[PDB]
Amino acid sequence: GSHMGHWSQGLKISMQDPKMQVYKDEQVVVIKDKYPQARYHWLVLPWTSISSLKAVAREHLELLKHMHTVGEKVIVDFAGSSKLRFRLGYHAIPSMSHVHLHVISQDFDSPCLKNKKHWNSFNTEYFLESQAVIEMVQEAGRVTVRDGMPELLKLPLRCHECQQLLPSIPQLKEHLRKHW
DNA sequence: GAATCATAAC
Ligand SMILES: Nc1ncnc2c1ncn2[C@@H]1O[C@H](COP(=O)(O)O)[C@@H](O)[C@H]1O
Ligand SMILES: [K+]
Ligand code: NA
Ligand SMILES: [Zn+2]
Repeated sequence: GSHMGHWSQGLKISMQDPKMQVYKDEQVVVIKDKYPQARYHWLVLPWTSISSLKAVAREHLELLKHMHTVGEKVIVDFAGSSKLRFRLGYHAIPSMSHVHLHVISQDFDSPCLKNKKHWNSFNTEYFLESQAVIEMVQEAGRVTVRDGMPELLKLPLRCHECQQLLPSIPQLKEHLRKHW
């Protein structure tokens, strides 16, 4: 198949779709995550094309901080009255091209959370905190990630609120109800 | 049987 039409390039299309955009400025766009992993799940993307955190340098430091600020503004404007906790961050090994910041509520109440990979990609070191990535670019000048990230996606399910271990996705979903 | 697992998508 074509490069432009490959599944991995899908964010490049969505980020230009008015129906998916929730905020735009001179630097970034915010879209709804197409397969959200919680009640509120947005992606913040710069207009400028940066393939992934591997291509990030200090020239992009203001941009990463702006993406974070914009993420926090979307939370306030769209979910401020909700009592929800949010995290902002990056997958250590993304699947989709074009750097994108995840802005995600911590209920994890969603039909798109279907497997252990989904869970662990938001609930282990595989989810790099936005602030951590920002600080690493500032102090080290580039983003590095340790070996062994794929193995994290296979860890036993553990609740992010109370650390209880759960034997299955259905049982995890039932358990998470208690933390609403 | 329900759920998970790895694999496959030409
Ligand atoms: N066309 C699309 N528009 C918006 N979000 C998408 C699209 N395709 C995939 N996604 C989401 O993009 C994220 C890609 O994951 P990752 O590359 O691991 O950061 C996931 O949260 C997907 O649900
Ligand atoms: K199995
Ligand atoms: Na992947
Ligand atoms: Zn719990």
